[PDB]
Amino acid sequence: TYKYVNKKEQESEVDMKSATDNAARILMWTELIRGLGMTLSYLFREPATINYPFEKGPLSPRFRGEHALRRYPSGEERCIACKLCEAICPAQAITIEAEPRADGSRRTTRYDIDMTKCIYCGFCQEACPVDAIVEGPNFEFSTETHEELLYNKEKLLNNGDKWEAEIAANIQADYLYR
Amino acid sequence: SRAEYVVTKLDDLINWARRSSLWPMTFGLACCAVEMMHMAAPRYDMDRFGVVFRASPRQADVMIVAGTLTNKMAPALRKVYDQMPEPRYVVSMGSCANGGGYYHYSYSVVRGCDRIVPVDIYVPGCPPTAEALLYGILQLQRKIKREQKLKIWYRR
Amino acid sequence: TSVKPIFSRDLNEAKRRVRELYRAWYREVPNTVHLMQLDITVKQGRDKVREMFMKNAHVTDPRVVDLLVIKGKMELQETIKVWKQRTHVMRFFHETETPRPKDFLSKFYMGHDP
Amino acid sequence: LHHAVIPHGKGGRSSVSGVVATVFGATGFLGRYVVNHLGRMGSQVIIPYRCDVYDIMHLRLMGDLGQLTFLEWDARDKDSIRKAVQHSNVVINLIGREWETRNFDFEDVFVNIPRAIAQASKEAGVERFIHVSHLNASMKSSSKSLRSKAVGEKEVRSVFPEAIIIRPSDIFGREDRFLNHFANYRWFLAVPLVSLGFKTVKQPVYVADVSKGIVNATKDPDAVGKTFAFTGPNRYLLFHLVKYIFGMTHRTFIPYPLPLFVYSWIGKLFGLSPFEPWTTKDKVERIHISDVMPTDLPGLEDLGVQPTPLELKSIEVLRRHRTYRWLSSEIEETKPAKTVNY
Amino acid sequence: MELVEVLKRGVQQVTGHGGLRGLLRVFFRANDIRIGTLVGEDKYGNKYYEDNKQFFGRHRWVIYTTEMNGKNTFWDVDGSMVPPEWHRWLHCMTDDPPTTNPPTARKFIWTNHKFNVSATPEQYVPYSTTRKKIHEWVPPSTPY
Amino acid sequence: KRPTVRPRSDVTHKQLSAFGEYVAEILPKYVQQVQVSCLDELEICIHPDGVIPTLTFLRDHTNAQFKSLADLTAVDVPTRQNRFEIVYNLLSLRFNSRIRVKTYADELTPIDSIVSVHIAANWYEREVWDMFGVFFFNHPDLRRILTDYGFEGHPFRKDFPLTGYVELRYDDEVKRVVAEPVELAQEFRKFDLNSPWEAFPAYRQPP
Amino acid sequence: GVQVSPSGEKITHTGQVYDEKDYRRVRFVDRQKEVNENFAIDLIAQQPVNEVEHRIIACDGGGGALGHPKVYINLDKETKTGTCGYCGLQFKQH
Ligand SMILES: CCCCCCCCCCCCCCCCCC(=O)OC[C@H](COP(=O)(O)OCCN)OC(=O)CCCCCCCCCCCCCCCCC
Ligand SMILES: NC(=O)C1=CN([C@@H]2O[C@H](COP(=O)(O)OP(=O)(O)OC[C@H]3O[C@@H](n4cnc5c(N)ncnc54)[C@H](OP(=O)(O)O)[C@@H]3O)[C@@H](O)[C@H]2O)C=CC1
Ligand code: SF4
Ligand code: SF4
Ligand code: SF4
Ligand SMILES: [Zn+2]
Repeated sequence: TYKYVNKKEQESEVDMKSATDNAARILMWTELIRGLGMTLSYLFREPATINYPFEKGPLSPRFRGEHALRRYPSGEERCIACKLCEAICPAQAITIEAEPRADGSRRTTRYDIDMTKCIYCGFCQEACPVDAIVEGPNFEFSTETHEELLYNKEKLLNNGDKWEAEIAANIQADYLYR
Repeated sequence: SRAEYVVTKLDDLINWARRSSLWPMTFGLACCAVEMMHMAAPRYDMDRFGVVFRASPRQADVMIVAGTLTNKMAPALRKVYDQMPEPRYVVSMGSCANGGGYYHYSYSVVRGCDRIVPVDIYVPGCPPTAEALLYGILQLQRKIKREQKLKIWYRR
Repeated sequence: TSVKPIFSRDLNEAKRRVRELYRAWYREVPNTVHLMQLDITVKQGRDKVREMFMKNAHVTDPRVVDLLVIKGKMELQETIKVWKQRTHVMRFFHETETPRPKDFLSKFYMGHDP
Repeated sequence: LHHAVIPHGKGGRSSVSGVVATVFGATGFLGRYVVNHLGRMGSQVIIPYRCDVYDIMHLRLMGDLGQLTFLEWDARDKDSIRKAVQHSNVVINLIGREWETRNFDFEDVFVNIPRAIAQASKEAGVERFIHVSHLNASMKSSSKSLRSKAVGEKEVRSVFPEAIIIRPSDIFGREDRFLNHFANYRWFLAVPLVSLGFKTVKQPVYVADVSKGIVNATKDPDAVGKTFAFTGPNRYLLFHLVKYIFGMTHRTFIPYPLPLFVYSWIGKLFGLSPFEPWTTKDKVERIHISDVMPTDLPGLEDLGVQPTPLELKSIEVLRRHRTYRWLSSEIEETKPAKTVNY
Repeated sequence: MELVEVLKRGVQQVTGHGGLRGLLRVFFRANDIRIGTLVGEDKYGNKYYEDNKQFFGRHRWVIYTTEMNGKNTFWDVDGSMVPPEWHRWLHCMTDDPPTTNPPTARKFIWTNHKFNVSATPEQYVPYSTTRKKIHEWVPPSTPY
Repeated sequence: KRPTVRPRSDVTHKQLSAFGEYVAEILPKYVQQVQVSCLDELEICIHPDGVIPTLTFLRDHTNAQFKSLADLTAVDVPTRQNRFEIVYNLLSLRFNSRIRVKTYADELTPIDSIVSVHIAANWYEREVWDMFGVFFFNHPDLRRILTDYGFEGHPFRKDFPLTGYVELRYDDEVKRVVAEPVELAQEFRKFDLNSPWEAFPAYRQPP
Repeated sequence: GVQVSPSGEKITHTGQVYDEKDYRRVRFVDRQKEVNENFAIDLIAQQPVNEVEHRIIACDGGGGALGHPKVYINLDKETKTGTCGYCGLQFKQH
């Protein structure tokens, strides 16, 4: 079905009353006083803004931000260098170089993320079979140097040891959906 | 009391001025500019901080590279940065401009605005939440707050 | 053998168009060094024109020559107008690339390349 | 020869050369070209600075990720120099003012700071050291700058032999203090010249040639204990040089003579300036002493650089001063300068 | 009437932060006066107030400290100083603060949070986590 | 009836096969290999000389009012000597249907242009020339669109590298955005993903 | 295991440290290198063996869908013990 937006049904009915009304629309700007009144109404409403550093925007557990490399509750490193977080990374941001650890364990000697190539898509954390790399809540990690945004294993593990108290909760909230 | 202390407080004043009034440019290229608009929007209002846009680069104190920088649009960016009158600052916004981003390996992309303009502050994201761009702008304010120019001039 | 033409029955009728294009470029260079304030002399601009022409003198297929004429007319359009800036024009000169050494022993001193 | 020093790549950006270098006057007019030529082919460049971080931003670029490290220092504070040269092969000295200050004199710029850096470099164990004195630098001179540079050129050789001393003539570039200096004499309605500019000879060199020469000196197996005369070709005469400047810059030319003592007094009162002054007594002297014939020193051609003539590069720097009605005017409308051999 | 009641509410706002010192310390520092309920104080100084009669960007807010790790944040404040236990509640991923539903304790979790370090020392510098792959030949220290 | 698979009809297939016979027998001087797919998308393949007549036919014929150009693509297949498969997606708006006309080309066997039929083809022909190197006769402008002005190369050709042959950056020596050759700090990592097992016997190529 | 080298740099769990002559120590001037102090080798060594009764058991992390895939480990050997591939926990039977 369709409908017309600017098609007059039919014309040619005018008397002195309608002429007066149109001539008073003109010469008084009556359809402009309505815009003035609208903007005046908006002057007396509560503004939608927030004192940002002190009160902030609402986010959800699914929110995907800064990355982190997680650990088990035993402190054991949770990644195993299965090397598919970089298989699927559609920006080729992730590199891995892996070896046995001298304990006899599949673990990494390298986990880099050029966060200037990352598109923050979540594919790595929904591809990891062990919930090792995640995309956490921190969106406030701006820098004054390009080289700082090129991460490695130690920075990601620092993030994990920092944000575990948040990431564990976000995961607890969002699983049963993923 | 001391000339050095007077110089320090004067520099604090000039930094306060340039920090409480930094006028960015209407220069947005790609999706990241939408989050710049959202920062301009009511929730994260920029004019609250003295940060209002100006269209001409000569009436501007900062430029925000909110989008992907291509080989065809780099001369224009550099002309604009040049035409901006010093003191001037740059904010690279988004993965496409910090580095090459999701278009790093393509034939028509410069792999960072670092190669064309000198960046003061990098904001990551694809897109960066306007919350995050705002954090980066206040971080640039903090950077201006510690410039120590007249101090070093006195110490020349 | 037994192929279709484009704009050229033969190679001489293509060299005709080639010379028309060389002519347009020769007559355009003094205006391009003036309109957009290049920092070169008209002599070396026209030498660059002849260089980028003799970069393709080995060719004998008329069709390739016609396509090169077409692309030259495109670049001439872009240059007659100011669709392209000083950057693009001075791109031709390679004012920053060090000369590729055309000698064996230099290549051996730096790099595994032939 | 550490494996990280091996030169990989096709000689360009994102490659490696083995030229880990400190550039001390990096925040200036020549240091920017040196850093650009070092980063263009791939080489880490430590940049010690005292200026604000605002005045190192044009240097923040011109290098792939990591190949540009900045760190602050103080010439008064030793233990800020070993910090820099502890990790390098090469050390390049480009420090020098054109005027004294209440803090730093000429000795304390051209003698004591090179000597300090050279002691620190001989202790650290770097392989090369490029010093940059002047062509006219001699202990028997009229200018304090030149005599101080002679003293430093001698003392650096004493304390750090196996050094390299480059002696350029008056350099010209986009933000020089030579051609722009002559061109900025139009705000005053006439240009003074001692003896009308005659009996004074100038052999000026382009910046990029000096930079390429330094950048090859840090790679050539020769040039280990040797001086250099980075002069450029085409010895010009000062009157005709200024005339070429004022023809390229299409303004006018109203020259007139002026004795050295009154022009020196003018330089002094202009040097009473807390900011970067315009003219000074030593600048006047250095302008009005001829360039030495370099016929007994190697030069650029013995190091891998063809000197670019000033008639090829002058418009790039002097178009800034042209008015409308003359801005869109070409190099072939300036009747080039008469030369000399002497 | 109601004008008098809003004036009373403003009087309470003016007079619920201690005194003039305590009022200016919040007004010159956060540009707001709105009084709320103290949810809990952090182990650095942060306060984390709440007032659910407002709308869904202001029902929760922070009042930062004046010294976090020897940095003097009386003026230079940043959002990186909210630790993760309160980040989740402040960005409204929960209706459950850590004073009632705290997080799990772990030996490897950081005790002391760190704000953003970008220009300071003790910032981040990347490096190859790997090792030498192609080993060289060390010649002998004797001749012939 | 099966939920996971896509539903299937036959009336669209029959209609499009009928219309394919229609075009095939009405326009035999040009037409090759009419085909209709499992998904019912009619697809007529044409000699390059037949472009204007076929497109004018499908635009202006009464039982085929294909008077809207949706896409105009090209597809590089280096194997076949006539590389570039050129595609014309159309729709009718009178019969609520689409059709696809196809031709072929090469680096030196160009094609007549279509602005005399579909003005929408102007910028698409420009894009195709820029990306693949197919020249179009009697075109008004026929300059680049998408590539930089000083650009040598036809990027969407399969023999063109993804990263290109030139890279840009600003230089203080000359104060321009110079173009240096290409030198990446991280080579693109080509992944060999194709499995060594026949997944679809229906498309099995015999030797 | 954050023992240092004689060059003063911390050494990582991937024993990585730069040589003394390696010029790449510059980047840690007026700076430091991020290294994680909590090594997983020593930590998972600081974990006892979970004795069991059967010769074959399973291991997930402990959350179920929050750990790792279920794997079974044989415990017939007595001289040594079982070990999980994903985690590093150990098991034995009496
Ligand atoms: C005793 C017998 C004798 C008595 C003699 C007196 C007889 C009565 C005279 C009444 C005349 C009133 C003046 C009217 C002038 C305007 C004329 C007019 O027609 O409107 C002009 C313009 C036209 O609008 P349009 O719809 O396009 O119609 C034109 C078609 N030809 O419409 C516009 O101008 C609108 C564009 C301008 C918008 C600007 C924003 C206006 C905002 C309103 C603010 C009002 C505040 C005024 C306060 C003034 C205080 C000093
Ligand atoms: N026309 C020319 O340029 C000529 C130059 N030369 C030689 O070239 C070299 C540099 O030339 P130019 O680049 O023009 O000099 P500039 O004045 O252009 O820059 C000099 C550098 O020295 C640094 N500097 C000066 N004084 C001090 C100090 N007291 N403590 C620390 N750093 C200091 C400055 O750093 P900041 O700005 O941070 O103080 C500045 O970057 C000098 O050796 C000079 O003799 C020789 C002949 C001609
Ligand atoms: S997918 Fe997970 S376990 Fe596999 S390499 Fe990536 S982070 Fe490690
Ligand atoms: S979020 Fe996406 S783009 Fe970013 S690292 Fe993970 S897979 Fe790569
Ligand atoms: S970084 Fe992401 S959001 Fe920003 S311009 Fe690039 S693709 Fe768009
Ligand atoms: Zn397990």
